[PDB]
Amino acid sequence: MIQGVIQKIAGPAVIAKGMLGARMYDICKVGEEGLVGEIIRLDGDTAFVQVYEDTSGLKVGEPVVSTGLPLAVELGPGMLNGIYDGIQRPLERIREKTGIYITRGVVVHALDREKKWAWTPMVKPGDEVRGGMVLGTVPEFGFTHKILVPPDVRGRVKEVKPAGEYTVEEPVVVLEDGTELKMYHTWPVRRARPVQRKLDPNTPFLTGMRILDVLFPVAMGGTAAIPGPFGSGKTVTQQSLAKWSNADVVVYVGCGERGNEMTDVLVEFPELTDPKTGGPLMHRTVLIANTSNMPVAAREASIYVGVTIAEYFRDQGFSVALMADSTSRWAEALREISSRLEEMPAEEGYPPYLAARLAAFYERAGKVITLGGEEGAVTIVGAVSPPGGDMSEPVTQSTLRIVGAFWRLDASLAFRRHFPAINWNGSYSLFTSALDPWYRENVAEDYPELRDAISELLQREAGLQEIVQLVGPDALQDAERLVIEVGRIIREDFLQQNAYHEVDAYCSMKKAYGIMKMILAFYKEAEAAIKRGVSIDEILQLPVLERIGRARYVSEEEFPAYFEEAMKEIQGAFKALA
Amino acid sequence: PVQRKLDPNTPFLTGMRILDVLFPVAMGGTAAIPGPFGSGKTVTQQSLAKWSNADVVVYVGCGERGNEMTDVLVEFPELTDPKTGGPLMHRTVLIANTSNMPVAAREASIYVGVTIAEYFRDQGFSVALMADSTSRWAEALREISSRLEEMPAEEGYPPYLAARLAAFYERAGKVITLGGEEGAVTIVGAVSPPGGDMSEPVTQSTLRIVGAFWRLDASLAFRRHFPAINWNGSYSLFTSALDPWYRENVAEDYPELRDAISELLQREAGLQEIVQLVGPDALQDAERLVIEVGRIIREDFLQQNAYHEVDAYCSMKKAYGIMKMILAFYKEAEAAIKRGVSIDEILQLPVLERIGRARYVSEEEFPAYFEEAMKEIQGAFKALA
Amino acid sequence: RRVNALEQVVIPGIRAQIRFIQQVLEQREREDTFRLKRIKGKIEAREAEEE
Amino acid sequence: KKEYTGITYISGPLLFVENAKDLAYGAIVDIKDGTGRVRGGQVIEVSEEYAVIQVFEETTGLDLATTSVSLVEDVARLGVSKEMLGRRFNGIGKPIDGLPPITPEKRLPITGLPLNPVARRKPEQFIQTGISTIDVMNTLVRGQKLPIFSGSGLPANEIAAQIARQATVRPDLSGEGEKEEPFAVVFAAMGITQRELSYFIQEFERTGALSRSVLFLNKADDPTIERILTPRMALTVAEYLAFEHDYHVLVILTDMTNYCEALREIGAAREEIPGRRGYPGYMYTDLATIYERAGVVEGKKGSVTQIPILSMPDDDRTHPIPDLTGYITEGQIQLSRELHRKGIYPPIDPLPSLSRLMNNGVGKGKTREDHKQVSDQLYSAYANGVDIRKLVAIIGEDALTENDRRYLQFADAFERFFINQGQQNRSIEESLQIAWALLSMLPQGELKRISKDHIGKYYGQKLEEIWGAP
Amino acid sequence: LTVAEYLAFEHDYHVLVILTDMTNYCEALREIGAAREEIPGRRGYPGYMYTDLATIYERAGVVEGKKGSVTQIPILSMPDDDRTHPIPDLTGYITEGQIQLSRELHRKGIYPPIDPLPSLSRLMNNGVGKGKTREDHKQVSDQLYSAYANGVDIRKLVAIIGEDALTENDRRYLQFADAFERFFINQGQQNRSIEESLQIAWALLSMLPQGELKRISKDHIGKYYGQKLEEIWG
Amino acid sequence: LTVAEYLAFEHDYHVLVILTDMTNYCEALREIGAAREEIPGRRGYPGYMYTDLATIYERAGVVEGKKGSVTQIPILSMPDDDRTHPIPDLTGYITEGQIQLSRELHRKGIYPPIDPLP
Ligand SMILES: Nc1ncnc2c1ncn2[C@@H]1O[C@H](COP(=O)(O)OP(=O)(O)OP(=O)(O)O)[C@@H](O)[C@H]1O
Ligand SMILES: Nc1ncnc2c1ncn2[C@@H]1O[C@H](COP(=O)(O)OP(=O)(O)O)[C@@H](O)[C@H]1O
Ligand SMILES: [Mg+2]
Ligand SMILES: [Mg+2]
Repeated sequence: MIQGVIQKIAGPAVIAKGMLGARMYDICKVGEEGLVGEIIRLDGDTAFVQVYEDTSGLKVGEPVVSTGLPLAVELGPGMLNGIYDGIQRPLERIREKTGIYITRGVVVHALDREKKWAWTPMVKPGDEVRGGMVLGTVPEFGFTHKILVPPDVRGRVKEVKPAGEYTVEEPVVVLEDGTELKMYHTWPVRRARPVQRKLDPNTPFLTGMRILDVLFPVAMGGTAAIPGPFGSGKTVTQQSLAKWSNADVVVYVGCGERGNEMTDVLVEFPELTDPKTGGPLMHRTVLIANTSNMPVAAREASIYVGVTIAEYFRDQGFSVALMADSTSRWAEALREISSRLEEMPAEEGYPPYLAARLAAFYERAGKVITLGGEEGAVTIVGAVSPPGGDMSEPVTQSTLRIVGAFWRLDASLAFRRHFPAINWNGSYSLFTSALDPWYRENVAEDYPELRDAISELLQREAGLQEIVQLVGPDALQDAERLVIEVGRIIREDFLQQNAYHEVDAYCSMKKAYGIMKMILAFYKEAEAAIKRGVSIDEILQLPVLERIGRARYVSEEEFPAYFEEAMKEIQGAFKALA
Repeated sequence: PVQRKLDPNTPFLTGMRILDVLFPVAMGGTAAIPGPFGSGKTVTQQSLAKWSNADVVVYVGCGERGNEMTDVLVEFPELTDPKTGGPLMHRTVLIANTSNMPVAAREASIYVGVTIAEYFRDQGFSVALMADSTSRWAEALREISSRLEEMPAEEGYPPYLAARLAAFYERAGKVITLGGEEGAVTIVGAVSPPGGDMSEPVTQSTLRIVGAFWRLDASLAFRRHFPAINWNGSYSLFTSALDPWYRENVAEDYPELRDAISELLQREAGLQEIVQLVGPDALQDAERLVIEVGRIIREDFLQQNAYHEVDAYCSMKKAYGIMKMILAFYKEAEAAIKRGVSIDEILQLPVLERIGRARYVSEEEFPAYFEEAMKEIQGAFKALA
Repeated sequence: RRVNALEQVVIPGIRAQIRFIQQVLEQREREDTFRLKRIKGKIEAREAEEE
Repeated sequence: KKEYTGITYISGPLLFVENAKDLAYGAIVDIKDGTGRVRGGQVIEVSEEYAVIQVFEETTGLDLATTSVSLVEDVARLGVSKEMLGRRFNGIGKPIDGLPPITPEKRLPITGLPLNPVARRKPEQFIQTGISTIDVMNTLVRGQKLPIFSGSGLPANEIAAQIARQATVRPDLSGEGEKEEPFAVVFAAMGITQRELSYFIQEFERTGALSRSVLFLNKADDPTIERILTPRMALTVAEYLAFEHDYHVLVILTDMTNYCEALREIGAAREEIPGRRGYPGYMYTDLATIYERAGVVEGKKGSVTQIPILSMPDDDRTHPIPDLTGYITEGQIQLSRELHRKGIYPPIDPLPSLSRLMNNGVGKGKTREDHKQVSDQLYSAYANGVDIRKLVAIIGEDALTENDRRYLQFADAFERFFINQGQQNRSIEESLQIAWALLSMLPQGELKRISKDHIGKYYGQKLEEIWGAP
Repeated sequence: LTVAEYLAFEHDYHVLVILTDMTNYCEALREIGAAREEIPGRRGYPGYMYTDLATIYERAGVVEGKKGSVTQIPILSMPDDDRTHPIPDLTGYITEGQIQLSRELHRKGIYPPIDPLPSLSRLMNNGVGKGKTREDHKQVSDQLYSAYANGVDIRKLVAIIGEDALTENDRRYLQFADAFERFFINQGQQNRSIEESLQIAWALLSMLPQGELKRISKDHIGKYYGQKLEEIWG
Repeated sequence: LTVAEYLAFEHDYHVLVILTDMTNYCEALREIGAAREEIPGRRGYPGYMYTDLATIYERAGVVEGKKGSVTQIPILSMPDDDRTHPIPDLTGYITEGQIQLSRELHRKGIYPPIDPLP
């Protein structure tokens, strides 16, 4: 590739000469130390590169070498159980050779070039292959890893490596035109991978949490945002979704978090366990980690590497969930990069194209039919931290227009220690009607009407909050006190789920349906018994209320017996007390 | 060059009650006085030149009116030196560079003035340096920088503006001279922000290096409540170091009285949030008393007339006596409230006029007036109820 | 009556003024950035391409 | 060694030298003129034809005929040793105490290599600062960055001096008995005046705290690039001592607003377009390379703790300097002007102050077991009392209930005794004793945040035994 | 101003100079400033506008040993009735006071609509006092200002709490302000002398209690207090 | 609009044109202009936005002697209840009316929430 020398150094910008033939946005190696850089200019024989690392100590005359490719990632076996930075460098292998500091100019490989993998072919010589097909399988933890021809390659095969142990560097399939296929291939992070067809959302994404699954559901392949003031509970909720959801592969992105919180999430995760198999949780997750003192170019590319990896695991047919820590810091990094380039800020300090980048990030999520004929889906959950509290912050305003679900958190409900702190008066979801045909054909025919009754009862109680503010709740009417107590029971025994608690952090669908059915039955029978006119004040202290709270902690396998017990207790109380 | 800098331990007596009592400045310290036009930055500096105890006063007219320099030339030969008995002009040096004079000479006037003030320091004197406007110096620097075609700061100023102000203010201080004597230079610089905006770069540059800060208010100047010092936005960092001198030279309990006055002002400032909400008539008597005492303090102690025959100059013991009278009245009224006496008849006592006109009493007549008013305070409240 | 008047009248009136002042100050900063860019471009041209 | 005499342009803080391609970017040079006076400078742009040098101090007296530029080092480096404890430096390594210069064990670059995120570990131990409002409610943990937000006229310097004079570790409260552990304080000041310099020297020398401290003091009339270089040398020394000699260091950065303003001036001098509010666009990155050098490292026995101090321009928490610090640091301590005007020192406000790593350093086996619940109960009771104290001004004390009057008295007693401690040095046991003595004013049963077992063991002690010496 | 200075200091004339609109002069200056790419001030005006205005205003005054004089009455329009605009600000930083007109007084039919609170005259103390106009001028002015400020403050309170909750003390100041704006400021085209103006001022101060005149010495109160306003107007 | 004009004025059709979101069009216009380094406008939008919007909205209408017609119903989303934002403001100066949706009527369940007063 083209090689040139330096003729100007001014901060992070380096002007090289002799670089005729270099392409825009390529990755260059600058200086004898070998610092990475990106070309953004072309003018005659000279090109302007922008160095990621510190340029102190460089001298005029040091060579510049181009790699000929833009920013890309290595996709292949060995990405699970790994920790990477914003530009896919393994943090564990760097520590082995260097120490507790990250010396600049270090060279490492994303995929371990010296680990043997078991190879099992699935094609024979003489076959015709096209981009996206499957040729070969590799075991990897509890998964089987499929070897894919790159989407831009078509040809005819006459070479098959027989079943044996090989590294990812060894060719396995050689085409008629001389193309050699390996176990890994590169892909630029800012170009979306092709698909056959994009499908409609018709299956729910089971978060395992009662309120998020019932009141504000998100489908498989949807997008959700969870904003709120600092100290609300975003991180624990995202970790709970990572632990208990039905997604096969989980990708976590750290876009510049604080060092101590990054240490917290780096220490906590290896101690977790996979609920599906009982093994370590890290065997199915991929971690992208950045701190505040990393180079600013590595912070901007953090969300693109994660989404490219998620799209790679989508093409193999799995279901992928992509959790992203606060994108406000990613937008701050983008603003700093734009200020480096003098981009005439528009909104507050942000570049005018912030919404385009946010849309390009969120549009990759969906349920598609892959080029190999299989079906895969990607779900994206992102966090926002508006500093002013109000949702008029420009990043929040740009995010609100391209998301389907919106799980707003509130700090005041955290002060009452009611967790999760979901504001049910501000949150909304647009996926309910599409998920309704799935609900009635699988869960229960009466599920949507029961859910609407629960939501209507929650809405009625919010309309009485003015009268409670003037006069005490005891002076209110018996029916109004009834609906207030029903709302309180619904909140404290249906919307509560403690995440630090060991058995309060998960809830299935059948348990929630049974709890809603019991609550509606109790409400209707108590409403009739009030007009019955017997023991109207002692209705609030019936022994059935113990059975309502007991269903929160009953096991799923023991759930039908306790459901029958609670229903027949409701019958024996309301029918035959008086 | 000098031999050794010294810590400040002697107050710089300006003759104004609020500055000398609530926001003191030491002999070797620096102060800043910002405010909009028509607030009183020049009358304060001229009163400081007239009445302070500095041996030599240097006045720098950087970019101001010529009438303000003609007044000094005409009036000062007639006044009398407070500590020598001679003419007042025999101790004053004037550097005049008016607004219609050439622009480039505004910086040179400031440097010449500070060099002369440093020269008189080396002879053992205590010199006071008044800078009439440091914003005109920054404006001259902006005007010159437009010809050089540099890339400017936030408001068009050159980037090195904050270094010049720092290198100018750090020339003050109490030193041991190369001849073994003791001298001191104190600097009081006035700042004229455009439109009264305190977020101006000059004001924020000055705010980080000065030991005292006397913010002025346009609203108080509109209602002719001079000196119009904003008590909420003013501070002084020399309060703690000057306490041993006050105990020895004024009274043993003067800091306690000053702290009580500041505490009363803070309490009055706290209650004014409720008066704007529900009016003054919704408060209890214990809070109406605080409101009225704060009003009495503001109208009697803080207010000062610079053109009056007697009110222009006020010694330390006179301010101590006035503060003692106000606190004695407050302590009488606070106990009289607990006896069921309503406030609306306490304010009608004739001793209110006695306190309110102690300003205009002459310095030599004050020791009798104070002792009569103190007995009147005691006699007024025992027969109240 | 006083609570309702304060809740429905004064607070949005102050909030709108705050928003208006914020927009004006931000527009002034956006205006001066353009002049800084222009004078930097003028500095680059005359100090590097004259002879 | 080699000198360059091809000066072609001098204007303000910049000078151009031709045929100087041998110089490396960011190098330090010495400028010599006809009179023999030597100044300093930094190379900020290298080209094929000329190099650009920004000059320390002023450029008075230079001419194109006799000025020469010579090289010192290609990289700004500092020589460090364990002999620096008890010394003072001017921000660029030059001693100002009159003592002979040090001998270096090593020479290290002042720029900071980032810590590997997989090499860090979780903070677990706390630092006793001797201040009740910090030790009890806003606990400082070994490895935390806890900035202090102060006003314009508030005594931040006195609080910093008191913390540096009183800070210590408590091995006897941890584990089976722990072990002897060294401790040191690294003090860095930026843009201070002569009064602050004299006050700091007098405070540090009068009580023996200098024997365990290193001071990097930079005056206001000093060159601005020394202010930029000032905190990085202090952090280099702190990292060297902590991660090579197993020290527990505490780093105090006296003023960060001066650092940000000097950074703005330096950026404006090099023709860079400003960012959001006139400040440079890379200010978030620049502040991150300073704060994130603190922490604790897995496998190493030392630690670094940071207490930045910054002044809000108009008590404005939406200003960029306090705004960007909140995205990198863990909590804040906010001083109160109302408490300062009422005669209370230190005027630390308990309500807006917060520490995020507090829950990991308290409990059983570290400090005392009742710490967190006592802190929560104090917070809630003070929050009730401050609102009742303003309701009293409308409705009077006669219309109150009895428990509201209990809260009203508790708030005044809190402000009188717990916060206003003066120049005293309080251990954690004494602070907990006073905290329980204040809570005994409230009747048992209103303490909803505290378990019955702790109430049955610590409630009921009279305040009269501390009333004789508050 | 060249002609005015020549006439004043070469032939002992007393010259009055009137400038119709300095806003137009500032706009004409801004055109050349923007054409020459100068560094702007606060709102696009050139940074040297303070110096340029200083060379115009500072040519008035009197000269020792000469009988001539120059007096300047510039007229300028605050654009959005704004006192913080660069032109009024830089004008007030140079001149020796200002007379500010009020639109609120104009909407009530009062002529001339001079608002006394933002108005200022720096050279007032030189020309008033004993032996020049009268011995009670300055104290009367101070008392009028202090009473009118309280009247405006009580006006700002009656719009919040209603006038039915007022005491008599606040009502007296409210009535004083209401009568002041109608009788003192509103004069039409008549030519009041100084004695008539002082008579009206002392008549207005008689509405207030005698003991509330803190800024007036008791001799002047004993000499002039007690005049009734109905003897002059009605 | 080119297709609609052709159909209406060369085949006598009655064509109704709906533009789904003009806020995205204005944002895309701001992104293009800001990269060409020209002076911005009221909120960073280019100063020629009125002319560019007028070249779109003014293509509707009827023509004498022809049976065809073109009708436009653009839909735009305000950032707030801010009627003074540059996009709805400059839309108001060119178009011949407006239909404003009400959040209060939507909050209490009225559909469609058209507010008759603005
Ligand atoms: N202490 C005081 N006592 C009496 N009158 C005062 C006092 N301070 C100010 N004044 C009055 O207020 C006027 C303020 O004019 P001054 O020359 O002090 O203005 P300034 O605020 O310094 O403005 P600038 O120099 O920017 O024009 C004085 O002329 C005088 O009439
Ligand atoms: N489900 C939950 N169970 C218990 N505590 C919770 C839960 N959700 C939130 N919290 C509390 O909310 C606080 C905020 O947590 P975290 O997400 O780490 O910070 P932030 O919300 O600012 O990102 C935590 O202290 C945690 O105790
Ligand atoms: Mg978080
Ligand atoms: Mg003046």
